[PDB]
Amino acid sequence: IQMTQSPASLSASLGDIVSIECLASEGISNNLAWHQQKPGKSPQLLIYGAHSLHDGVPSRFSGSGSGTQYSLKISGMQPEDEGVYYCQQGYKYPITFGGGTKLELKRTVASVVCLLNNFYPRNSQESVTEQDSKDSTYSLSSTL
Amino acid sequence: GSKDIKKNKNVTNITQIQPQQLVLRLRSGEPQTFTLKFKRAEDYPIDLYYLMDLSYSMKDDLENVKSLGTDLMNEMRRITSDFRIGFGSFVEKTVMPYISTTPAKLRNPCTSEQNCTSPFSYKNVLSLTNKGEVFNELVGKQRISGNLDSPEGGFDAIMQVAVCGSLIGWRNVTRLLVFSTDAGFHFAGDGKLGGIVLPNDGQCHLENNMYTMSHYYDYPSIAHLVQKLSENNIQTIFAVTEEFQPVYKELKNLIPKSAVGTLSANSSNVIQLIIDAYNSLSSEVILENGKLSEGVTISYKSYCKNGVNGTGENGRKCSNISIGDEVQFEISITSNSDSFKIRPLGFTEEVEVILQY
Amino acid sequence: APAVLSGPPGSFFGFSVEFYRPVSVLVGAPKANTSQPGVLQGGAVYLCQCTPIEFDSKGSRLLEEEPVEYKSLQWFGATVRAHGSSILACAPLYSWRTEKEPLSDPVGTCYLSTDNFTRILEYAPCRSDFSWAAGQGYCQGGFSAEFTKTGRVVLGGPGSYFWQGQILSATQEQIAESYYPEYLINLVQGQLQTRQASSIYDDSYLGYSVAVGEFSGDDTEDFVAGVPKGNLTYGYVTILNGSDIRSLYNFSGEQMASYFGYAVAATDVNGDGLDDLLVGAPLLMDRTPDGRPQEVGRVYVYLQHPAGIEPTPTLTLTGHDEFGRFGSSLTPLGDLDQDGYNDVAIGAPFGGETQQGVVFVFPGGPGGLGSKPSQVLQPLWAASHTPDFFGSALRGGRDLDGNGYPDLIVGSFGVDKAVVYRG
Amino acid sequence: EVQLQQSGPEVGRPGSSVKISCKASGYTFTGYILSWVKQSPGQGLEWIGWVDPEYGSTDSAEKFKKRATLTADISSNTAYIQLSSLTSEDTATYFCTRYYDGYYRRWFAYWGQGTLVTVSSASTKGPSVFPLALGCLVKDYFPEPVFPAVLQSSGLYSLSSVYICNVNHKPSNTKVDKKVEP
Repeated sequence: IQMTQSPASLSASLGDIVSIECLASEGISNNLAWHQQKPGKSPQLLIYGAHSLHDGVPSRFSGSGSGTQYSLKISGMQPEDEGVYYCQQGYKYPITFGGGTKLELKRTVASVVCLLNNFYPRNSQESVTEQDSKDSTYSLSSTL
Repeated sequence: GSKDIKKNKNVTNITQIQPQQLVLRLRSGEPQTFTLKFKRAEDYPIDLYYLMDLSYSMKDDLENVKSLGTDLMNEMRRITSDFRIGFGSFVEKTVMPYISTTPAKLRNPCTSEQNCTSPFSYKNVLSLTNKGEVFNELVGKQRISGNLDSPEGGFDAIMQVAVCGSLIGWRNVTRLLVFSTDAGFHFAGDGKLGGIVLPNDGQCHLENNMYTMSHYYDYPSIAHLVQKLSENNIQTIFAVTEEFQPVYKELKNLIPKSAVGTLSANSSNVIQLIIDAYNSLSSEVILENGKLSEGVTISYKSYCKNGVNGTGENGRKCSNISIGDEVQFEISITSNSDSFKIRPLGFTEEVEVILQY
Repeated sequence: APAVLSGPPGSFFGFSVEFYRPVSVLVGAPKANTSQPGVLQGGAVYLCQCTPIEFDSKGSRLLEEEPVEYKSLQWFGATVRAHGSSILACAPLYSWRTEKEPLSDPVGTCYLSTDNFTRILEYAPCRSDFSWAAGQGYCQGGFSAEFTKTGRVVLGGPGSYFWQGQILSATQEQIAESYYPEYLINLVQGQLQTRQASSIYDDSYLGYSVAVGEFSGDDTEDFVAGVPKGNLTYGYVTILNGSDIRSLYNFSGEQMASYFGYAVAATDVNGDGLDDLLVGAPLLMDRTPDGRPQEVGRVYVYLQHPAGIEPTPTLTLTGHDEFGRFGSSLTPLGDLDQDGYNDVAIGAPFGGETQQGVVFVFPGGPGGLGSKPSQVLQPLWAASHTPDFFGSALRGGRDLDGNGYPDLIVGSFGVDKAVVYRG
Repeated sequence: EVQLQQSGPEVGRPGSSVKISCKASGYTFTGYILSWVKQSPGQGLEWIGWVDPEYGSTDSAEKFKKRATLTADISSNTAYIQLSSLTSEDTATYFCTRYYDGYYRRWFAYWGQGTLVTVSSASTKGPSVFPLALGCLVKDYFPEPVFPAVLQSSGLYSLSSVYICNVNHKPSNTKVDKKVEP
């Protein structure tokens, strides 16, 4: 069982409904869950039993499907919805996961250290922090 | 006389049987019938124990049983919301003539080429847990063993699994015991050959998860096995091969709440066997008179789905009970101060009958 | 006035009984430590400073270092039979080390005494070239046995041919002529034994019990041998011709795993000059009217008619006791009440209110055996933790004191005692 | 509230063994299976295996059956994972996770704070903060933690930060307070 959950990554407008599918290699009999990965934090359970809602999760999240095909439907997004979403199976062993969907909400297109700010999209390799919950910008700093 | 129904909590849209209590009140010629509206409640918890033959004939069967805990749960998901699995092992009693007591062959009861663990009557490999992974791992760690005669000592293992409620880990749910063999079965009297004359007393003789009292106790009779399986709400699924299908098929006729099934040489269809057998069992309801006599006789008239109505032993049985299907049991205590227990076998959920007459 | 006797406790005494009238009860204690050097709990047969008669005084034989036959835990004396001046104390778990290869095969070894132990013949017919239970290796010759009226030795090894079972038969004369203890394998000539059947008859336990009686009018005693696990574990009881064993009849059982052949008998229950078959099923479960499946037991009686023996039991008398294992030890009693109508005894190991065990005795009648035991016999001692086992090994049908009526001897190895009863 | 308090970020050498703890609180430690879900920085979740405090049995994937010796201590409600024969390629975050009651509900409901072990052949090094004189730049420091830190070919961590900045160091205890100046 290998879950090639679709899509690899996506971006949608505020309040838009999106379905994320996790097709299993075999009928798992509603043995599918969903997790959300905030940056620098532990993943949190969202959907259990392929339909049910975990406690503390906003009701916009919903689970459906049976047999092999399942869907993670989000009834409108918010800045709080950013994260990497993994579908987890519980049919065989070892446990399998999805590739992870980067649910990054979109917005209007935007020694000495050179600072770069407000760009969208995008020897030594430089990392970029995740978008902030206030204005959703990306900044880069490179040392040269 | 009167039904005097009390504590009849209505069957859940968990009570599967209403009334859950009543006190009937008359004696000679009493036909007091109380309709037991039995509604098969969806998602009622199930505990399962897979007792497996570990003689050399099931060396290949054990490989298929290796990955069973996760699979059986994955399949009973659609029938219950809370399920557990445990495992036990049995080969044969650890004495002659069922094995050769030579120093060389006591370590390896099978041939020299076939490596085998020293014989053991029963070993509780795993106690009931909601973790099928522990089932799979502890089953894989089990090593094949062997004996000498074709029949195998599984009845002492069945009794040991039944009696040790706390150690095995039985809950107050429906209990299933998938007793898997490919050869015949030893029983009471088969122990006289080895000088094992005291029968299985029916107690918990499990020390360090090992039935070390093989040499002292005999295999139980089928009657005693029936008593211990029914009294502990355990529905046996005699998963046996086709060569002994005309054997265990007759065996199921005596053992209540059983459903025999056929497997391949490697028990490949054991999960489908369990599912179909439990579909037969759940769609069945053998109400028990519990134990009452000398002043009580219960006649039964079931009215199940599709309008089929049984009488007597047939009336004690229903068939084709779908999910949530309501059946009516014209349970007539004829009698001819005491509170006895009416139980659908395999169900801890109970109705209480008091014949105050 | 019941004569309550006792035996040596704590030695597995009481595992069998016998008769004597040349006066002697040969009771075996198969888990008794012996005086044989290097032998651990071989077992012995007792006729009792009280000492049993050493059937073979010398210890375990040695291979021509390692002994050539494991007398340790040989269970010697489990089944002891006697006819006249002959004793057939056998060791069902006598695992002799085959001189060819080291094997712990309980071939079973009977020490055939003659003329009051003046010569002890090591008669082990299952100890032959056939071993491993592929032949007579695990046969356990002497697990059950019997004697005809001519002194012919009849043995039943329920382990022969992969526990298919077989009936051995040779007289004293052939045993003596073929007797040569210098070789441990004595091929006795002219020995009538059941031929090896097909593998579909495996695990049938033929000879688990052994009885004798006339069933074909051939003037010779015809062998009855219980087969409690034959016929797809239903159990049958075959009858064999005395002059040559052959195959006279078969009689299938009427329930599964009831052990149709745990004990058998053969006696003129109908009193017409023709012996009749009786079988016991100690595992005969039977659902009560409450729907609760509880063993009560019944005994199948195949009456013999002049045209032959009907395949259906003319009567299957039933036990009422709860879990009594009724049908554990059948043995003819003869004319108990002096009406010319032979009776039969039967023992309940775990029956009775306090797990004592009633020995049920049925009256005679036109239909053969009765269905409700006219006389009820129970052990006299108080119950203890260990089971009474009163009726797990019994013999009877002869007279001991010559009082004019037949008696019976009960072997109760739960407390290692015995009781005799007279009319 | 079920919480899984793990040990601090461990440091191990290639070939040595590290013992990551998981002090499980808020639930019956023995009654629930405890699994380890390795998560490399920037990668997904890979199920290492599982421990069982009740009967002591452990089962891992084919990649962790011989390497990660999983174990649990019943008395202390703490589970350990022994990274026998470590490799510098396994510098990652190791989660101890609890199933959602188990049975078929094998969902990882609860996750620990994460033990970002840094398996490398470099000892603890002081944080070298050298700004232009707006923010404080941290270069050539070991180990994490104090823009996520990115490891370079020099073998030491380095991160950028954009009032006096106070870069802390729990292991090294080399507190540095550099005033943000042009």
